[PDB]
Amino acid sequence: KGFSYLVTGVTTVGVAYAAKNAVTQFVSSMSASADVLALAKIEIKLSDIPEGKNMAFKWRGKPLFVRHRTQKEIEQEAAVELSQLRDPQHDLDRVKKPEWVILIGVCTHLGCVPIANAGDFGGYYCPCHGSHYDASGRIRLGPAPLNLEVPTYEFTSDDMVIVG
Amino acid sequence: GCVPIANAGDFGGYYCPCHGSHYDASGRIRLGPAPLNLEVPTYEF
Amino acid sequence: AAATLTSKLYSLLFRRTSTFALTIIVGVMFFERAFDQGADAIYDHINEGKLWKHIKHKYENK
Amino acid sequence: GREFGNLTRMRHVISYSLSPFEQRAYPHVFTKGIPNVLRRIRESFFRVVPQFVVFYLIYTWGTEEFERSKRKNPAAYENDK
Amino acid sequence: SDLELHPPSYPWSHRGLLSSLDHTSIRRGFQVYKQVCASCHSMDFVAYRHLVGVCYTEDEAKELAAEVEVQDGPNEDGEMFMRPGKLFDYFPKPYPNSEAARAANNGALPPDLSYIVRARHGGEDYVFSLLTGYCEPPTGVSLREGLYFNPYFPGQAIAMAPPIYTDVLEFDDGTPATMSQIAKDVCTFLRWASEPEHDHRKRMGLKMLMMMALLVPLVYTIKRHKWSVLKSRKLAYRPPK
Amino acid sequence: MFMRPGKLFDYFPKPYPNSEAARAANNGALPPDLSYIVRARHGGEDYVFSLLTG
Amino acid sequence: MTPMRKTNPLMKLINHSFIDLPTPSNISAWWNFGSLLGACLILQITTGLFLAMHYSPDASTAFSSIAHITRDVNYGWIIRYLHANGASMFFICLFLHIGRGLYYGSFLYSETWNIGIILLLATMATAFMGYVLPWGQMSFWGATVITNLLSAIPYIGTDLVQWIWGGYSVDSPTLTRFFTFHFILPFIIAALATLHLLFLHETGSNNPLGITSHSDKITFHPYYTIKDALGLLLFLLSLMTLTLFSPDLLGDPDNYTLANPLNTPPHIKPEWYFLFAYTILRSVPNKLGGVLALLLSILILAMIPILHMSKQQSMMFRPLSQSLYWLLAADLLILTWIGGQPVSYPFTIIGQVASVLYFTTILILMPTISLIENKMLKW
Amino acid sequence: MTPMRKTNPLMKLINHSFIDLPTPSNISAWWNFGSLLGACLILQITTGLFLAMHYSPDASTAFSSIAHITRDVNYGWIIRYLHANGASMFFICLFLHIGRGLYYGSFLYSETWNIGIILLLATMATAFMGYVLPWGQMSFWGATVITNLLSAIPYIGTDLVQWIWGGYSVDSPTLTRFFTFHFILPFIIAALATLHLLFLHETGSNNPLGITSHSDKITFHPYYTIKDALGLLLFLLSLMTLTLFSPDLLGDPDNYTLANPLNTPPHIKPEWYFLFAYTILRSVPNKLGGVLALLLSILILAMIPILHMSKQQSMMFRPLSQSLYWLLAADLLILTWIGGQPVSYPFTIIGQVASVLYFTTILILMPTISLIENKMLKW
Ligand SMILES: COC1=C(OC)C(=O)C(C/C=C(/C)CC/C=C(\C)CC/C=C(\C)CC/C=C(\C)CC/C=C(/C)CC/C=C(\C)CC/C=C(\C)CC/C=C(/C)CC/C=C(\C)CCC=C(C)C)=C(C)C1=O
Ligand SMILES: COC1=C(OC)C(=O)C(C/C=C(\C)CC/C=C(/C)CC/C=C(\C)CC/C=C(\C)CC/C=C(/C)CC/C=C(\C)CC/C=C(/C)CC/C=C(\C)CC/C=C(\C)CCC=C(C)C)=C(C)C1=O
Ligand SMILES: COC1=C(OC)C(=O)C(C/C=C(\C)CC/C=C(/C)CC/C=C(\C)CC/C=C(\C)CC/C=C(\C)CC/C=C(\C)CC/C=C(\C)CC/C=C(\C)CC/C=C(\C)CCC=C(C)C)=C(C)C1=O
Ligand code: HEC
Ligand code: HEM
Ligand code: HEM
Ligand code: HEM
Ligand code: HEM
Ligand code: FES
Ligand code: FES
Repeated sequence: KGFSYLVTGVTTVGVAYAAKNAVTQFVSSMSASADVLALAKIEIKLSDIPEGKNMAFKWRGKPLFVRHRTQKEIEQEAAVELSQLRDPQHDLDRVKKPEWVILIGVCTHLGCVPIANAGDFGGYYCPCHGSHYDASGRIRLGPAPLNLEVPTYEFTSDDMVIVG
Repeated sequence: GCVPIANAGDFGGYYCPCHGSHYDASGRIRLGPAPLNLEVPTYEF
Repeated sequence: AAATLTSKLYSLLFRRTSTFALTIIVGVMFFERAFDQGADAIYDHINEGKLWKHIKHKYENK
Repeated sequence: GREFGNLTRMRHVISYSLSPFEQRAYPHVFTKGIPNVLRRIRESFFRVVPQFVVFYLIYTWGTEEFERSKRKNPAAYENDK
Repeated sequence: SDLELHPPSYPWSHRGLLSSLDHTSIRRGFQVYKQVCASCHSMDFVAYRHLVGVCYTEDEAKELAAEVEVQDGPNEDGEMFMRPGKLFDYFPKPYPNSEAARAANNGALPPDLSYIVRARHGGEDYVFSLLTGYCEPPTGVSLREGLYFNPYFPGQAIAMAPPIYTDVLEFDDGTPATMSQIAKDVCTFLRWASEPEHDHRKRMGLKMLMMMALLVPLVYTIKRHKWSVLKSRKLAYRPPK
Repeated sequence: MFMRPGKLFDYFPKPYPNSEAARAANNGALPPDLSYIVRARHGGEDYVFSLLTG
Repeated sequence: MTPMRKTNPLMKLINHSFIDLPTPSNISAWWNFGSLLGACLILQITTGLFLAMHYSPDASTAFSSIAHITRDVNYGWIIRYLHANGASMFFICLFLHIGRGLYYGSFLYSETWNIGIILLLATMATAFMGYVLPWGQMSFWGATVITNLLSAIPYIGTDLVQWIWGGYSVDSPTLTRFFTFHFILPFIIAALATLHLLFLHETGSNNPLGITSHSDKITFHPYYTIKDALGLLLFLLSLMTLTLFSPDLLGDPDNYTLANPLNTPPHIKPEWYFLFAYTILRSVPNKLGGVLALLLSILILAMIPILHMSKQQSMMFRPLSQSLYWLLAADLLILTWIGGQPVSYPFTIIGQVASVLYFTTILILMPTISLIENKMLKW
Repeated sequence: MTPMRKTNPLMKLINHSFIDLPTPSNISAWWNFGSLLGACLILQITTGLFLAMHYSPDASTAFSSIAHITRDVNYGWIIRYLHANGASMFFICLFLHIGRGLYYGSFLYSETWNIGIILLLATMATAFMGYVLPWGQMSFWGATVITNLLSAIPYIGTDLVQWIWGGYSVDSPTLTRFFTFHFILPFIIAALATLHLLFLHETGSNNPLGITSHSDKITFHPYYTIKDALGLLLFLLSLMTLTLFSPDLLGDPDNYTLANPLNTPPHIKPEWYFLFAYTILRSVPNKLGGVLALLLSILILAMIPILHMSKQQSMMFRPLSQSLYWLLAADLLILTWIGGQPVSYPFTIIGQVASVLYFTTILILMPTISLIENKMLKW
């Protein structure tokens, strides 16, 4: 009996092996095409951006703002209150380097594009209703339930920042 | 599929620059490797 | 006079179907790694130099 | 008529069988198996093979004649001069 | 006119059932394509990626893509501009439209090379023989001034001028440049461009063969085991007398 | 690419090539396409009429 | 206490059809293709469903969509090749499934035999509309030729062609409707297959000998499950070998070039499984004659049961009928081979001889020899 | 010679299923909504099939193709509105189908009641994916919200949301993938609908009184075929009035604008048939807790047979249970109304109260009142 059942036992092993492989193929086809990955997460960016300047970029179809900002602008951020927000968030808990700020380039009120280096806070200015924002973009004048989106970014080299 | 040339051809018809094949105004096979005559759905003028 | 290998394999494992299934799946876990590695090594040994992973040395790390 | 309980009416028949575990899965597969296959092949060789041979002959000739046609004609150029 | 001359079967390094593609040949084949081919032929279905794991490393591919210039989407409150190019842009097309290409090539339209190998009979064997064998017309045939004789073309008349001769390029590898050498490399590169799953396909085939070898005898054994009871059955007939 | 005089099968000309040019010439505001404006806005043409008169 | 598979309604059906189905014990491999056909269908369905998630049924992006599947979609190339190669396997099993009935006399099961004819026509339509989806040179022009074949209708003609095309020629609207029809028909074939099995169960399967098997019936669960599980393993072995070693062997180039309404390739031959009928068409100069021939061909299968004259089912015991059968098979091979060759003198005459021989053998020779064999047996 | 409808295999099933199965004589019009549902299913297939002959599932050409169908394609507008409005009629019949079971105790048929729950879940999936096909402003954001609400799953959520998307957003691959699922799913529903009937047929239909009707059964054909025909005529009347006079009342405008990814509309709301659930999740403060509530709810329908503790099947003779049933119906109406209103203090508290009232009614109040009613009758 042991011999015969061994044959059966071995056979199932083979059937199992292929089974898993086959399924992993069909499921993997639904994950994401190579082009999707190529177009996404590819957001290497130089650190040469001067202080206060805001060079516009594109990311997942969303315009993206990367700004180096002078120390006095960061002092102006301290003037604005992080407890005066619908979703409070401590300053350094938002930006890993206060002199660096990476944020989305679309306002949450009507999809309008804020004007860089403008507004009463020295941050962003939406002409659609004259809405004002700070360098950090804290929701101040608008229906936005929480603050402006903090995109996920990771520093790998001192000169590049991955954003994906 | 090469476009016949306007006011061309050795017999006043058409001239094909691709291979020098000549066609009459009516498109009949007169010269060239073309298997059949020029295909026009309707000879309506 | 020693009891045959198959007889021991039967009484301890194959007699109970639940253990029979358990040994099958563990064997799959192990055989998958072994079979995959062996086949890959054979394929590479058939085509030394052609595969780009053997070419990285001539140009790498700038 | 569609249930094993009632299909036909048989009588005076006996059958003998052995368990799968009491017999070999490949018994006399060297002395008694091969010759039986050879009997099977030989018994139906002339009923099938020869026709498909005719097909092969028709296929070869065809191809040969087709190519033979594309060869240039020396009798169409002897007088062309 | 006359039956086209069938190319011969050449000993490619991947003709074997389990062989693969020499990836150094693909590297040099692409190098040929970058300037000699791209003048008027195009590869619509290839990007500067697909090469990271095949021939070139990440950084070298990015540097190579920087050497080209593409046209980008409309600038906000502006118009189109020119972008350097990243590892998601397909290879530049030589002409905006087919009609413009025909005008610059005496009315002939250079086909896209992405699927040329699988498109023509003989595959790379046909291309190799085509690239070579640019002889003069035999006695009794004439050709238009902008056409060239080639016995492997189905019409024997082709608008392609001989594109490859010796010393046209200089490989960085140091391999001498020879018409035969360049043809071999570019044909290999094209065979890849029409089948980049070649190596993976054959690896899976190898595993399939070994798995079947183990399985088929096993499953047949189980079938014989279960059926033995029927194959050995013996019958007897004992009427009342 | 040459310019034809225009035929029946042609659609109505686009005032601008892209949305960016439209907004640039309209002080940032993008004038929506009118092909479905009536069935898009709440209130139907009642909204449009009062919008123009007021 | 009694078994639970004899009470639950959903288990009664499975018990009847699968577990306790009385089946003859001496059935050979020929009786396996039936199961394989369904298995292949189940494969195609799933394979196609995954291809539909990335296919654009438009005349301007269909070809580019496939190129994107095979170069960017994870394991897209294998899925596409499995679908293409799995279609040829379908026909191979289908032709062998029909040949068995012709040889062993299974056509005597009128109901089941007629349902099969319908299933064959439905599958033929599914494969034709699938082959036009890629939108290659062969795809575009093959549809044009086959669709222009309805102009031979006496008085309607053009109306049907323009109606099917949704226009004056073959273009995007034709592609879209074909995509939908391609998607739906396979599921209709599944329903027909259930009707096929339905009428079959009332009588049971026919043994190779042709004698009643009621004395030697056995259950299906332990024996034919493993026997049909071994056949499916062989079927997969053949299919995977074709896909993983010769992905493009049973196909044809020029499907990898974009369709051009102006240019036309010379040979423009259709798919191998639609070649024997193609030669029959070209053998008759008239268009109406050819279309009638094509139809009369399939109709013969319906008339075969009426042409039977022997007093036995199987041809195993009738060697003269066996020889005629194999000659008919060889004639079909010649028809297929001719379909693959250009129009020329030797091929044209050979095709005509093959076509007339085909029809005459079925309509004349088979009944005559059957009566002759009845005479030598003193029936 | 006996009738052929009792001998032919295909005719036996038709005779059993339609012509001659005994039915209670007293079943009211409530028992007519089951046949209508299938009819609507049939209607929803054909119309959608024709729409599929012209629709292009791509992020860019999807909206354009719908406009092309409505204007250029012959009778395209009427087909689209029949499809759109038939969906709403399907859900109205579906809710009435479920309501009848809860009131008259049909849930006691466990096997049949459980299959029904699956049909409901499948139906909702088909409807949700179909609403994405127009690719309007509401469709894009509706899918975005109802999909991002799987990131709450303990550890796999984020992994199983990008996989559904085919990417890190909602784009064309989602659209094509949903298109295939939309096509295929309804046919599975059709197959399941045959299991529903099958399990029903082995016991017989219920009657309003709740007493077995073996004493007064009637052949289905003459009486109920005409009765169901009358119901179908009335159903068509309602559908044509909706489409031919006020096609867009039940839809939500702003779906006629091209989907803008970087523009969140002020007021996102699901379709009218899904609103009741939306308010049950928007009320729970925890994101994961809201998903657990939307699921625990739908499944209490599966728990109804357990909570049943009355000694009478039908609520006709249970006046207090009737009051609760209408109260629960009113609660569902409140949930629907709140679903369409913006977030604010009054609606939020009303929604919270409605949710708790909904659940506590099904769980505690109904069993307790049934026990009291049993005590009253001195069982
Ligand atoms: C406000 O935004 C929102 C909306 O608006 C916009 C919404 O629309 C929705 C609603 C969600 C909508 C689309 C999305 C949800 C989709 C799903 C849950 C389902 C996911 C799946 C789908 C596409 C695939 C659907 C699956 C299909 C076809 C597979 C089924 C296939 C088959 C043949 C069926 C076969 C079944 C067979 C053999 C089993 C046979 C038996 C049975 C029924 C018998 C029952 C057996 C049992 C044990 C149960 C009996 C139990 C007993 C006694 C115990 C009592 C039970 C208790 C629980 C107490 C949400 C959530 C939302 O947020
Ligand atoms: C109260 O009491 C009751 C009960 O309780 C006693 C009951 O139980 C029931 C029964 C319950 C019900 C109905 C409820 C639902 C339950 C059911 C079992 C049924 C479940 C439903 C289904 C599977 C769905 C059925 C089908 C539907 C919508 C149809 C879809 C499928 C199709 C075939 C339909 C047809 C589509 C067609 C033809 C297309 C239209 C196009 C046509 C002309 C053009 C077509 C052209 C072509 C194919 C061209 C092809 C060309 C080709 C190859 C080219 C050839 C060229 C050459 C040259 C040869 C009831 C009613 C009841 O009241
Ligand atoms: C020889 O002797 C024999 C006989 O004679 C004696 C016989 O007679 C028989 C009899 C048997 C036969 C021949 C057998 C075959 C018989 C037949 C009639 C043939 C029948 C074939 C069929 C039905 C075909 C079967 C296959 C089919 C339809 C396809 C199956 C697959 C699918 C539908 C897809 C399944 C899922 C897949 C790949 C997974 C991928 C997708 C996903 C996870 C889904 C993604 C998500 C979504 C839809 C979203 C849903 C949720 C949404 C939007 C939101 C949820 C909520 C949120 C909040 C997010 C045999 C065997 C025999 O041998
Ligand atoms: C650099 C090596 C090279 C390769 C490999 C190559 N081309 Fe072409 N090619 C053409 C044109 C025009 C055609 C179409 C007819 C012809 O060959 O003249 C063509 C045709 C072809 C064909 C076969 C066409 C057919 O229908 O079979 C191949 C293969 C090909 N090109 C590949 C212009 C060019 C030009 C522009 C001067 C260059 C450079 C060129 N070709 C160089 C190359
Ligand atoms: C196209 C898909 C088809 C499927 C899925 C299918 C399915 C099946 C299956 C599973 C069997 C049982 C096999 C057996 O018991 O031998 C069978 C038997 C049969 N099939 Fe089909 N079949 C198809 C096509 C056809 C065709 C085209 C014909 C043409 C005549 C046909 C005629 C028959 C006959 C006559 C039988 C009975 C054989 C016997 O009783 O021995 N089938 N079919
Ligand atoms: C018996 C059933 C079927 C048969 C015989 C069949 C056959 C075919 C064939 C021969 C092709 C062309 C292959 C090629 O050109 O290489 C094809 C294409 C296709 N079929 Fe089917 N098919 C079937 C079922 C289905 C189903 C159920 C679907 C559901 C989505 C489907 C979807 C497709 C798609 C998307 C293509 C495009 C192929 C491509 O893009 O390369 N098929 N089919
Ligand atoms: C979705 C498509 C459905 C179809 C086509 C369908 C069809 C039918 C039909 C024709 C009947 C018998 C006639 C009638 O009751 O009017 C019936 C009865 C029944 N249905 Fe459905 N049904 C569906 C969904 C559901 C759902 C979602 C439920 C949920 C509870 C359900 C539960 C029941 C029950 C319990 C019965 C038994 C009626 C009785 O015994 O009197 N069904 N169904
Ligand atoms: C019970 C079955 C079905 C239901 C409940 C259903 C439901 C829906 C709904 C609600 C829409 C949204 C339409 C709109 O808002 O304008 C839709 C769209 C659509 N469905 Fe159906 N559907 C069903 C069956 C089918 C089938 C079988 C097909 C194709 C074979 C199909 C194809 C389509 C198409 C092409 C659209 C796009 C129409 C548009 O954008 O207006 N549907 N479906
Ligand atoms: S656009 Fe920002 S508040 Fe109006
Ligand atoms: S292009 Fe017309 S004859 Fe060659």
